[PDB]
Amino acid sequence: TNHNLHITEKLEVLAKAYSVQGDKWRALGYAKAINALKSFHKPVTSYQEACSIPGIGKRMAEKIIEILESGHLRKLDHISESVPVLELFSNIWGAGTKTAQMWYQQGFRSLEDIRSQASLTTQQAIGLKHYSDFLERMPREEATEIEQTVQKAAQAFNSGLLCVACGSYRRGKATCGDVDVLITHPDGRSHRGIFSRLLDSLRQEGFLTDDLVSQEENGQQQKYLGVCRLPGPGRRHRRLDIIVVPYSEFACALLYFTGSAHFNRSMRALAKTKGMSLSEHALSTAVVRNTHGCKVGPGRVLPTPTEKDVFRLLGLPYREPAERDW
Repeated sequence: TNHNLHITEKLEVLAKAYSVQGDKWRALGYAKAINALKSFHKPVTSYQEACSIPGIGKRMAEKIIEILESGHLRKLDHISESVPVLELFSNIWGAGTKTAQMWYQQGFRSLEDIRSQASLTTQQAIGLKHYSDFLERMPREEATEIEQTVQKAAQAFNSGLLCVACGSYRRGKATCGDVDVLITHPDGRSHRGIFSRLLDSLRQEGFLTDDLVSQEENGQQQKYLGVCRLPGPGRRHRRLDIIVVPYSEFACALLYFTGSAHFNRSMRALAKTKGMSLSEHALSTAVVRNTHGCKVGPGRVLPTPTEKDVFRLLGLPYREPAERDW
């Protein structure tokens, strides 16, 4: 008998819907995930437990949780009618499963309905423009070419400027959903002002299309969200993120942006038990509290020059990005 009826029931609908859409590969991944779930003694309610199954990989575990976390209301319609549409809207950039139900709830079933009859975020409007391109994964070597382009344009301004690609790429995975490029300079002074100049040069050359998304400010860190396309025929749009950080925050920014999501989550948990807190900016000691829990002193920031220094302070043996997949 089947224990995980709450997951497979909605996975069967997703698998069927994807085969119809032509994505035969994903439909296979779901079918193999469905089989692994049925052949399990207990119901899965966690990410790690879902991931700790022979048939289920990392990307699949995230989808199960997303499905599991979505849940309710779930009042609307039926899974056969609702789930394929909810998945359809969810894959749009800048859209969540809750946002999807909102549109779905209003009475929207297709992207054209969203294109016209729905209020669009500036980020969401870009999503529809490059929907098919954003929906697919990119080869590793294409991401390698994206890292190189950003690097060459950035190194034009400053010779000592350093660009390192992160995310799925740095972990050595074969395919990447998006590309996150981290930029810094050894002295820690040069990196400033480069962020604005670099985007312009790339935008001028045609590498960046649909340029803007809020450019965000996180203290010293400067992040650009945008889409990019390589020169040449047969090229499709891809998401790019360019982050410029100082050299002091570089070690912790590297660790955070490299991933994985569950890895970082475990690192924060590990840091918390040792009286430290790991942010993307720096590794600092936890906020000092008395016995009763009253905050009596602020935590101080620890010097982490290299990525290895973070591991040593946490008393954890070094793990290379390939072993950070989790």
